[PDB]
Amino acid sequence: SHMITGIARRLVQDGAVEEAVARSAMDQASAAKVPLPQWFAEKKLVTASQLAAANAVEFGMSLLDVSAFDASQNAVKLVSEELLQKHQVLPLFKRGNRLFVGVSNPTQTRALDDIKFHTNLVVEPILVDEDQIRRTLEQWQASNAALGS
Amino acid sequence: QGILSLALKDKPALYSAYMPFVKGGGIFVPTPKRYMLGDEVFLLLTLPDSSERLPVAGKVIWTTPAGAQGNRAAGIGVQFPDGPEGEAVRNKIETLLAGLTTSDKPTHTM
Repeated sequence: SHMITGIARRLVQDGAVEEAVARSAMDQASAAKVPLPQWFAEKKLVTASQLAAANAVEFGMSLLDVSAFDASQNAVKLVSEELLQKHQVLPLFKRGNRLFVGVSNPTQTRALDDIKFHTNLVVEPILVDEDQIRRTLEQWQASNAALGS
Repeated sequence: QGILSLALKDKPALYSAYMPFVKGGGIFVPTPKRYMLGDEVFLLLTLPDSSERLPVAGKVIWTTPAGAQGNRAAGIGVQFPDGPEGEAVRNKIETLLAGLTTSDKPTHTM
């Protein structure tokens, strides 16, 4: 018929956005041929954190509050500043041969491929909302910079 | 909602649950209940060394949903509070994990 779907359905279930707005976003994204998560990100119909929460349940991805992450354990130096600018990801943490990378977009995969071929680590995506990525990256870069040049 | 509970039988179980990268320490609690980051939660935690149940008034800093890609358990990562009660819990966990600290084994989180 016209069931509200995907991310829009979850944002409605989470109370983040609201039936008529979600239905409109779904239909307008389809009319514009824009993927729904990108549509919501661009149209700013909800907060970045509300969108991340919806993306996490809809795409089955884990979600982290990086403001609670211990900056001294960040893995930012493992990834070139070039890759960081190109993709808008936040390298989180390395354990064994794995590098966990924070992403705000659940479907970006070429970024993960570029990071894997750059680091030769196993790359695992974790959702981090878009505001947290931009702010935390520069905080962690200041922390890392204190270690020297 | 109510009181979450987590019982950890042995050091491998504790290793999988512990979140050393969280400020003040954190612990992964499997649960199908859906939480939002920043939710305050109350946890009753049993560690492998005794049957004592340790109260943890924590904050949700991590979620893994039902049906996650791969073989990830659904649940929440709970940040320990910064006072002496939370510090005591974190302290007991890292001493119980003595020798497990440098392991490369995957965990429930990172």
